[PDB]
Amino acid sequence: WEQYRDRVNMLQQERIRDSPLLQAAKENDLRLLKILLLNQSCDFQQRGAVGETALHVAALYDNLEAATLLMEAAPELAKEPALCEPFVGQTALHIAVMNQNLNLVRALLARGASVSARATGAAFRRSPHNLIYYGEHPLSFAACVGSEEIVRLLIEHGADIRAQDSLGNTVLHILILQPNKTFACQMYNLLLSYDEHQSLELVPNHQGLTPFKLAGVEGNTVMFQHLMQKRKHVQWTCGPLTSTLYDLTEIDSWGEELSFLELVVSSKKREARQILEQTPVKELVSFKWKKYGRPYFCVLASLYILYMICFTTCCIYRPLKLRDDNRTDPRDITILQQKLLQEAYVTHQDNIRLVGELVTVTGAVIILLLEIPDIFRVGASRYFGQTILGGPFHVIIITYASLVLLTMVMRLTNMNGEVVPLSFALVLGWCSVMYFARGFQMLGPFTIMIQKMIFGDLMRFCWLMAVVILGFASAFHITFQTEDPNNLGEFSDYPTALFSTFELFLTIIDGPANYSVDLPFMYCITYAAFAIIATLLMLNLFIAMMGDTHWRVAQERDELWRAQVVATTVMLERKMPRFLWPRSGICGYEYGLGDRWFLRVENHHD
Amino acid sequence: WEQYRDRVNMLQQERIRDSPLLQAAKENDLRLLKILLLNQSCDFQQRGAVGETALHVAALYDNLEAATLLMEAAPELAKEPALCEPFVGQTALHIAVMNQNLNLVRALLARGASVSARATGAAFRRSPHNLIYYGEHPLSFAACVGSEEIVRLLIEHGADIRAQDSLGNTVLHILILQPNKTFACQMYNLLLSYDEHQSLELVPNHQGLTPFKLAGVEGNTVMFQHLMQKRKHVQWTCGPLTSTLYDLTEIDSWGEELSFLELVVSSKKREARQILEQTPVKELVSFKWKKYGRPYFCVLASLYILYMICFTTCCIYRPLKLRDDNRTDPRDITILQQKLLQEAYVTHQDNIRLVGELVTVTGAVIILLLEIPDIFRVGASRYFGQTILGGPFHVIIITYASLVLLTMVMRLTNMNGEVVPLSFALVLGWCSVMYFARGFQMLGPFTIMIQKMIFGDLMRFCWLMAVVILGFASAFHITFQTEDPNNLGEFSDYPTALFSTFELFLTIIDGPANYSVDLPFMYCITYAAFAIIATLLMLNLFIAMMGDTHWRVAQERDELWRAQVVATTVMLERKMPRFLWPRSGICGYEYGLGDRWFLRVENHHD
Ligand SMILES: CCCCCCCC(=O)OC[C@H](COP(=O)(O)O[C@@H]1[C@H](O)[C@H](O)[C@@H](OP(=O)(O)O)[C@H](OP(=O)(O)O)[C@H]1O)OC(=O)CCCCCCC
Ligand SMILES: CCCCCCCC(=O)OC[C@H](COP(=O)(O)O[C@@H]1[C@H](O)[C@H](O)[C@@H](OP(=O)(O)O)[C@H](OP(=O)(O)O)[C@H]1O)OC(=O)CCCCCCC
Repeated sequence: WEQYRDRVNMLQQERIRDSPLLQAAKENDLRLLKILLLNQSCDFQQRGAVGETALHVAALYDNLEAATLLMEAAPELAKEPALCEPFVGQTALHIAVMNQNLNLVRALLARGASVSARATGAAFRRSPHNLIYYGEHPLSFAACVGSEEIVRLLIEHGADIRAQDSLGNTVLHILILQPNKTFACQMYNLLLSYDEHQSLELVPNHQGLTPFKLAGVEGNTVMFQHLMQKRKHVQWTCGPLTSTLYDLTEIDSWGEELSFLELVVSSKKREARQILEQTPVKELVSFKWKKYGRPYFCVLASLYILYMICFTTCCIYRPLKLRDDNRTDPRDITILQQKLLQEAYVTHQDNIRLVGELVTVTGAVIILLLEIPDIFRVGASRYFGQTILGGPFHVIIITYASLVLLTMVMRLTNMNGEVVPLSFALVLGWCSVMYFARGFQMLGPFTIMIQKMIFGDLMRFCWLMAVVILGFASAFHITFQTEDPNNLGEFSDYPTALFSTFELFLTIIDGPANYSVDLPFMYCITYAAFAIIATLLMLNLFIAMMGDTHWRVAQERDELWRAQVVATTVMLERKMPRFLWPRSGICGYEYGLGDRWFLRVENHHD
Repeated sequence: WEQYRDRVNMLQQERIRDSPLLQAAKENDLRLLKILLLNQSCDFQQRGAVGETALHVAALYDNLEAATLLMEAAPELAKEPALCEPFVGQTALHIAVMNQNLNLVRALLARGASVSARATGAAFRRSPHNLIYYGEHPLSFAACVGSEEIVRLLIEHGADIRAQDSLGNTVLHILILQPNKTFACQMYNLLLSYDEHQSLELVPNHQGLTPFKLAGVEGNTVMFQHLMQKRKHVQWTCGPLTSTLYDLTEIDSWGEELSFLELVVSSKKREARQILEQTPVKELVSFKWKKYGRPYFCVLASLYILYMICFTTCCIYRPLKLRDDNRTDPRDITILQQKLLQEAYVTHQDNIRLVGELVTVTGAVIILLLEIPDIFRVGASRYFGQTILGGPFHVIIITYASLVLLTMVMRLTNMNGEVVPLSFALVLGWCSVMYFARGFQMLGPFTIMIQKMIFGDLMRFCWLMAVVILGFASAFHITFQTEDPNNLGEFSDYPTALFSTFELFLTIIDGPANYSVDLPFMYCITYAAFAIIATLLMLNLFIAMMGDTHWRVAQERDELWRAQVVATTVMLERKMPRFLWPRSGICGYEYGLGDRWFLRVENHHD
């Protein structure tokens, strides 16, 4: 983090500056660095603050000839790495490779500079603190700085390609993680050119990711297209139109528990959505969704709608009886109460409601059995945090099933107050039907807009709206504390004044007006101020920024709908039985092609 | 001002045109101006309307050879400036320098033309009347016209760099104040090149502003970057990423009472906000806000929210007793009144309200002690006029504390009518919580939008809305003056007709409708006209221009939020004790660097 790196950098510059050997290595004096090196008592193993030698200083400031004098004074400076924590394995070869001083790389490799050196300090890790991630080996350093000849020269002296770091990343992984993609595709070609073969391309990191899977996850569409140039075979071309066969082994991921498409659609990187726009992935999901995914999602949508209708019908016809106790209160409004369990089921219609309630609790147990192990199979925050996988819809469906089982416990144990979980369950259950809106293009991104207004716009403006409601509700309550509550009951106590001011903010109830009595004038002053600031200004401000939130989602409508039908497709292929979801693509074994599955794409060009 | 300048210009052209010597100097006649100059009785000291000589006329119309004949006729014309008020010190050298006639500059400097001449007329001051501001000395004139060789020639003949004018501005100040910056940066380089040294760069004007501070205040981002090229030192570069150390002495402004960042953020010039986008300022405020400013602002926000909760709770539980006098009026609605001070505190809950009220008045005194001297330390209009410093929020918090102290005066002196300052104090206090919305990016510019709709849109449309309310309220009142007020009480008297028409404009109450009686038909005609013009047309017009006001603020959202967290950071560093705010940046004294503080920035490039 920042102050530790700053302390390390000024200490390193101080130990360069005070030491005359390191200063002469820094500023490249040929008047100096010959009198000092002719002393046999002079310490050529003098280290800086981070344990770096004078050769590290000469490689850092691009002093080639000073590094040659430091090398001929003592040849062991190439073997020595730095020692302190942010640079705990860095050699002078790493600095010469990053600086791309190629004659210095030849001068170091003429000496005994190790090519298998691991620069495993904290300044070389993949972190948000570090501005780059190049790896720990000099070969990955030379691949990431983009110099071809240093890569070939490291190949000429050792430096095997298959080197895995602390993250398990091969040089192909780190080259995929670089921001410049077209500048690194040529390096990916030349690094694959020295492959002698478990292949180099198929070895994973510590996250289990293949370079194909890492190119899919990180949004590297250029590298994905480059990797699918070598996985495709043009069957024929004829005039404008050509038929080509894409290998579907790395994309479909049949035997894998965590598939490639599931890895891409549930990735934190946003640009992985443009991975879904690339061709064999696009026709693969189009075949999976049109052939199987849309009818299965439609019959699940209709079955859930019928289950909601059964739940709603057993909610309307719930057992209620006239209350035995008397009212004796003009404010009291309840004329009937809940029925006891011993008298709830005495008739035929109550038995019809019983089989409806049994269907309801069976469906809630089915929901819990379907959605509880998929919380545990992935990250618990990752399951609910995803806007594409239906995470908010997942937590709504989970708490709906929990409220239905709580209602069953309340019914079996004769607990009064069954209105509460039944009302929450009705609202959350019928709002759960919007999960199936993602199966259609016409109302798919509408729920994405609704989600981006719930947690996008409402969570920020709710604080300003809340403090306006608190101030005007407090003023409205204390200006009516001295008045008769029969003539104007909107602000009689503090919770009903809070609720009335919330409804007057949203303009869903009328302004309180009794023209048969004369109200306080401070009601008129504070309500004119409230109607100016809250109903007129802040409400339409919230409406306008909801509008441009809707505009921002509507610009990316097709990509977001494509991503959520991908998440729906991989969810349905993962959850449903294997006989209902046959393996996608051309089988290939009967055509002489060996145990590989393919997708044929015919496209029209010039 | 305009007519005086016009009268001066036509008088000057008249005195040129009537005088044959000045006419021959104007239109460059070599047939003339040899017969006239051979007369020994001819007055070569003949002056125009502004006291300008014939050499001023020859320098004004770029007549070089006419100026040579005027100089060899009488060499003292270079020593004479003009005399009347808009040009009370202007010489012919100033006109020759502005015209960039360099041979005329050599011809004047061959004679005894003073280079320390001050053209201190009203046409050379920094005013909105004058279209340019070049200064009073010819060296600043040559710097601001951008001619390099005239600057070098003036250096060859006197003309010291460190010349301060009536505004105290050095040539560096005036060169910063020029609108075209990149062509003036090389002139700044040349003017710093003849510095022999209190330095030239550190001398202030009469406002106390350094050229660094003036470049920050005026929004000169190009000159700010040029001034920070000489205040930075690259520690190292390595491949794509470099670490460089910025001097933080001129930016942090430790011992100064009016700091650099406070000068930039409270400046009237708008482009100074882009000064906040430049690099060491940006990481300095990012370090100050993330390390210290955001937690201190968050604990102050939570403490103010708890103080509002205590004030609101002692507002709800205020002492009220049943009224002794009888009602005897069907319109009368008050059933209880304020309690006397002798009986207000008799119970334990009244003592809890007493310690809450003591906390409330202590907080109001604390607010007044914190915000009254900062009105006086700056401009009184400047404190409240700033949208970034929280000036409207400052006057709301000031009047909230004033209303709380007025409420304490009413409580101690048993004054009836305590609803009024308590209701205003509740509204203004809970609206003061939006001051702390600027500490978060997600709801920071929302209050800027609210302010730009209060004083931007509402103050212009309130007049049109007001005259519509007056006309329709007057018509609604006089069409119901003849009717029974029991059947329709919305327009019974003129203030309630005004309030009803305001609420019907905002559509927060229903249209008045009694279907048990037959209303006047002019109520239906005027309400149809009102519903067309006011509820439908002008209200949605106000909503639409509120929407594009919101759009205009949302385009500059990050810059406005950055400016207001800068104002928050400099407010918190100025107000809070020094032990809670340590000095920002690297100390530097332990690294051998002499008594200067630095900020290290590491950045990634090609
Ligand atoms: C009762 C239901 C509970 C639901 C539980 C689940 C609630 C939940 O998980 O929502 C998280 C929500 C959005 O989730 P998510 O991480 O997927 O959204 C990302 C990010 O939040 C951006 O704001 C999005 O907009 P933009 O492109 O940058 O403009 C962008 O969407 P997209 O570009 O990829 O489409 C995404 O990068 O994040 C919040 O906004 C903070 C509010 C916290 C949520 C409030 C938690 C109470
Ligand atoms: C009760 C609370 C009292 C509050 C007391 C304090 C009230 C108060 O001081 O507001 C002043 C207000 C805005 O102040 P301020 O000078 O900072 O705003 C500038 C200017 O007014 C422009 O209109 C702004 O918009 P734009 O960019 O050109 O489009 C621009 O904002 P920004 O670009 O910098 O962001 C600024 O250059 O000026 C008025 O609009 C006239 C209404 C007079 C105010 C009405 C006075 C009653």
